[PDB]
Order: sequence, then C-alpha cells, then structure tokens
Amino acid sequence: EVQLVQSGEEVKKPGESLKISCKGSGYKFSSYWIGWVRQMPGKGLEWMGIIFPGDSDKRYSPSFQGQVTISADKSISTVYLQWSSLKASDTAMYYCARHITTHTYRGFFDFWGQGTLVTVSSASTKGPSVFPLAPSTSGGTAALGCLVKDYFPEPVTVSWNSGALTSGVHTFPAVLQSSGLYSLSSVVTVPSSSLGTQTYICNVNHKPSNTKVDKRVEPK
Amino acid sequence: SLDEKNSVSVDLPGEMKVLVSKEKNKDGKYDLIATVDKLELKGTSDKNNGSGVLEGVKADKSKVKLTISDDLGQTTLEVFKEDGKTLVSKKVTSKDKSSTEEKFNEKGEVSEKIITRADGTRLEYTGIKSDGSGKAKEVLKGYVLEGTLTAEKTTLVVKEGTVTLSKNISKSGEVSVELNDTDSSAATKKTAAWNSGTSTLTITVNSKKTKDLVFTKENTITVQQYDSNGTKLEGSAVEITKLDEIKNALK
Amino acid sequence: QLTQSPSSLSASVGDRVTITCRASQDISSALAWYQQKPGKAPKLLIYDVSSLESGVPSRFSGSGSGTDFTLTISSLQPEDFATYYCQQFNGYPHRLTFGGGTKVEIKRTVAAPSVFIFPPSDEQLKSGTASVVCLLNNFYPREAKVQWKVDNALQSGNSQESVTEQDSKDSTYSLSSTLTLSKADYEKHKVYACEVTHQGLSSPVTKSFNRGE
Ligand SMILES: [Cl-]
Ligand SMILES: [Cl-]
Ligand SMILES: [Cl-]
Ligand SMILES: [Cl-]
Ligand SMILES: [Cl-]
Ligand SMILES: [Cl-]
Ligand SMILES: [Cl-]
Repeated sequence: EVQLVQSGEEVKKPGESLKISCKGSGYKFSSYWIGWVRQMPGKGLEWMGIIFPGDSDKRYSPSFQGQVTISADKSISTVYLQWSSLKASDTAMYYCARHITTHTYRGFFDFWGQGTLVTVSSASTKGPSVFPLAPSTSGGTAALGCLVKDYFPEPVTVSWNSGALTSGVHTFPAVLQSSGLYSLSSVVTVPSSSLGTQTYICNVNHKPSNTKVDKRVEPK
Repeated sequence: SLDEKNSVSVDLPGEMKVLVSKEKNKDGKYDLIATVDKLELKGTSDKNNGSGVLEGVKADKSKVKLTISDDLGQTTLEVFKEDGKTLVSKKVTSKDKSSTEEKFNEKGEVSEKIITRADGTRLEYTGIKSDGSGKAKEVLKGYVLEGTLTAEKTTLVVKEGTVTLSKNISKSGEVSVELNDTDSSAATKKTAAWNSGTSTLTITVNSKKTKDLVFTKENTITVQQYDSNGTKLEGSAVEITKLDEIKNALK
Repeated sequence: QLTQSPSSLSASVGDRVTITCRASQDISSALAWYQQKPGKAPKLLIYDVSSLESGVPSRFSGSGSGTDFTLTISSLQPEDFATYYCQQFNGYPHRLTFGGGTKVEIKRTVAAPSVFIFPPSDEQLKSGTASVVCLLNNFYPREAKVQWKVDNALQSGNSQESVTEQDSKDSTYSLSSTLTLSKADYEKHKVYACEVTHQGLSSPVTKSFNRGE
C-alpha cells in the first residue's frame, strides 16, 4: 500500500517562493525518515535532505543546507520542501522518497514519489509557431516534417494526420533556446511516390496556451 | 531435511554449525541450514564450503538473516522488522571469539551495544538515550563492574564504605582511574595518584603510599602493598579474582 | 567518491550483463542499486550490497567487497532496458552520493544514418529568423557527430541537437541538428551544408543546398 503522492507541476518566475508537498500512505508515516532528491534535466540524482516526521529531526545534505527548508506535518502525513527565492537553476524534477537508515552502516531510499516538475524562468506563457519542413526521387524515400518553434512552457504534443500516420514518425525532445523558449521538430520518412497525392498535416497542441495548429506540409 | 547421511556439518564462529548438502539441488546450488536461537535458517549457495546467506522468520514476524564470510571467519546475524529492511539487531562474530552486538531504535540510532573481547570479558551498554547516556557494565573474570555511560565517558564505580574507586573510559578508549574518600579525617583519608604511562593507581594514607593497583592490558587488576614506611613495594603482586578483594583493597 | 564504469552498455534479450561501481574508500555494506526509466521515478533493486527488494525479479543480483561492487542481470528482459544507479552512504555526518549512471540499451547491427537537410521555410523568413534543419534518421549506435558549414566555413556555437530514445521496433536512434541564424545573416551566404560522421559511414556524408534553389 505504501504510496507517496507529490503535489503537481509548478511553473514559476525567479525570486518567487515555492513549497511543494508529499503525502504518504500505507505505513506509519511518523516512524520513517523521509527525504527529497533532485534530478536536473538530463542529469543524475542528488540528495537534498531527510526529516523524521515523528519529531521533525532533520539532516540536510551539505551543499543544500541553507538553500532550502524541509518540514513535516505529522497530523496529515505530509512532508514539505520550500524555497524562499527560486533561481532558474532550480529547474529540475524533485522526488520525495522514504529513507531506510541505521547508524553509520546504511542509508537508502526504498519507495519514491512520482515526481514534481519545477520550471523556473523569466519567460511567460507563449504558444508556438509551426513551420513546414518540405520534402525536396522515383522509387525512393523522402523526408518531411514540421518545426515547432518558440513556445513556453513545456510540453507540446504532435500528431500527424490526426493520428492516422504513425509509422516512420520521429518527434524530437524539445530544446531550450538561449532566448528561454523551447523548440522542437517532428519528422516523417515517406515514399517519394506518395507525394502530391497523400497529404501530410502535422497537428500541434500546446495546452498551457490553449493553442491548436494544423499545418499542411506540401512538396517543393 | 539434511541428515548425517546426506550433508556435512561445518563449524562456524559464534559456536554455530551449518549443514551443507552433499548434492546440489536443481538450480545447481547447495542447500544450507543453520540453527540459531531456536530457528532453522535456510539458504542456498554456489559454494559447498558453508559460506552464504541464510534467512528465517520469527514468531513475532521479525526477519532474520545470517551471512557467513567466504572464509568461514566472520558471521553476521541480523534481525529486521516485518518489512525486511528496518534493522532491529545486528551481531558480528569472528573466528577469534570476539564479537560486537547492537540494538537500534525507530530512527536507526544505537540503543544498546555489547562488546565481547577474545578473552571473554565484555563491555555492556544498555538503555542508551539520544543524549548519549545509559547504563554501563564491564564483565570481567570473577566480577562485574557497574556504572554509567555518558557522551563524554564511561565510568565504572566500586564502593567500600567512604571510598569510591572509578574506572573511566574516554571515547578514545584509554582507561583513567580515580579514587575519592568521603572520610574527612586527615589521618585515615585515602588519596590516589594515577600514572597513565604504567596504568597504575597509587593509594596513599597519612602521607605514606600503601598499595599499587595495576590495571593490565589483559583486563585484569593486580594489587601490591608497600612496606610500612611507604617507600618500596613488597613481595609479589596478587591478581584480583573477586569483587570482595577490590573492596578489601579500598578498606 | 563513486564511479560507475560501463556508462553505456549494449546487450540483447537473454544476455548476461554486469555493471560496476568503484568507491574511493571502503564503504562496507552501505551500497544500494536503483533502476530508472525515462519519465519515471527511480526504483530500488538491491540494498546492503546483495539484498533483493521485495517484488524485484530473482534475475537481479548484487555483490562486492571493499571498494568494488557489481550488479548482475542473469537474462536480460525487455523491461530491463533502462538506466541503473549505484548509491552509497556515509554517516558522520549524513551523506548520500549517487553514481553517474549506466544506460543499458538494445544491441543491434551498425546502421548508417540517412541524412536530409531542410532550408528555412518562406513563412519563417517573414518572422526575421531562419532555421536550417539537418536530420540523421534511423542509425545505430547512438554516437554521431554533425558539423555545419556555411560557404565552406565550419560553424560553432549556433546549432543545437536533439536525439530520440531508441526505437521500440528497429532499435535505432534519430537526431536533428538545427542551425539558427538571423534572416539578414542567412541572406548573406549561398551554400549551407551539414556534414555527418558515424561508425557506419566510411567517410563523412555531406548534404547541402544553395540559398535560392
Ligand atoms: Cl527528401
Ligand atoms: Cl536543451
Ligand atoms: Cl482545423
Ligand atoms: Cl567472563
Ligand atoms: Cl561495581
Ligand atoms: Cl549527522
Ligand atoms: Cl551528500
């Protein structure tokens, strides 16, 4: 039954405060160390601190002490992690996790929350612009696609021909541009013989801005 | 289901024995069984030497795990709660009969520690609290010294009338012995000087040395009397064997 | 203090796989192993060097001594393709350190990329910015080098790359490289070219076009 349920996704601006939470279930919450672990985009795992909910005893990682505050509310079986003033470099996935530990012999996490995605950036919500990538043979293969540029925050989703075209599709992970906006591409390889009779429409959806775009990709 | 006929018995540290199957089961592995404190622990291993991991479940639902070093020179006996992960108790025993046993609380902190030396003497720390204090007890051949542990030191105490003898043990672990007399008569008050270089406490009465108490590296105590003028020691030094005799030496 | 050595490892369903973790000093039995899949939380596999967590399959095994530890998977299954992390603990004061991670990926025969290049769209140019896109499609292994040349001059600092996860059906990767220029800079040059290197190509493959057509 052991279950750690974290609070939902956050998009904040630098200098704002933030407190995220984690609620446990299926065990005696006040009797186990519980802790927080950071995973920055594309990187590994870093421990932040642990707390014992029974009496709010705290052990922080050096290199995070004085940067964040960990607290607990035993009465609702929730542990919190809080920043007074976030920085863009706090953009990361944050995990809550139960901690098994004994004296100096062992310390590890046996159950993990699902994760809280925290985005911190000066950017404001912006829907993407979609640009075609047009195909340029006879019995050969052509490539076409759509470039989905300059949106915030993540994610967008891309289908082709309203979901009827799946074979050969590659939608790339988004990239953060120096401007601070995300960009991605989605591509398909198709038989040259279908061009000019089979139509190709990319469908782009960006929920945070309520933007839906369908772009026909035509040859030459 | 291992018998004299189908297995071999292997002696282990901690006065234990493992039976090891002579024939591998399917999985190509040897079965192991070992009895400790009324439970039959079972496991499997690729070796047939007697090394490996064996486990069981107690009547209170605790999970027990015994690890035997590949050398048969060190066993580790652990007791967990139902979850198989939260530690209740761990004991490490070597071929030389030395061992260390500990108990832990909810937070993983040590709440009891038993240290057993090769000779058989023990240091016993019970009721350890978060502030680092608890009851203390050193078990020697022929007597037991009782006292207290504190974050600064372990202190064991022997009382005979007005005279209290304290054996201190720092966190580093070198012994220091003091004596204090409640008797306020200058003619009969016992005082003591401690020489660390020789682990000897010299007792004085009426500005004349009377006895030397040597606290030896073998965890024994010896006593030797000065002559009646308090200048040179006399004859042979006796090894203490009973609590009574330490009390006589303080009279 | 904790170095995870294989870093990337290629194997097939049914293979024997070994991942190693070397500690800078002895750590006794204070070592644990986790698995993580993209988008998902880590999962505990092994703790106390060799102890198997409830509900993890028996094909997982851990071992080690002072500073060398190994995680073994008897017979790889498809749900086992993932990233694995070792993790150590020290006690005075409390400290937890994770390894750098080992990605275990599906082994297949080397596949050269097919390369396509896309000029900026006329619609994008009205916006003031130009993006040139180079696609490397369906190659293996994942390592590849893309280089942009503009009037035969090698570029640096104005491109960004993205790569897919390994494909579920054919086990290949795809990669996009995007060269970002202002429109006025783009309209100053003629030949735009991306040059691709990969183990499956005996010599670099260039795809190019002349601004205009
Ligand atoms: Cl094409
Ligand atoms: Cl990026
Ligand atoms: Cl529409
Ligand atoms: Cl004894
Ligand atoms: Cl006593
Ligand atoms: Cl600490
Ligand atoms: Cl740390």
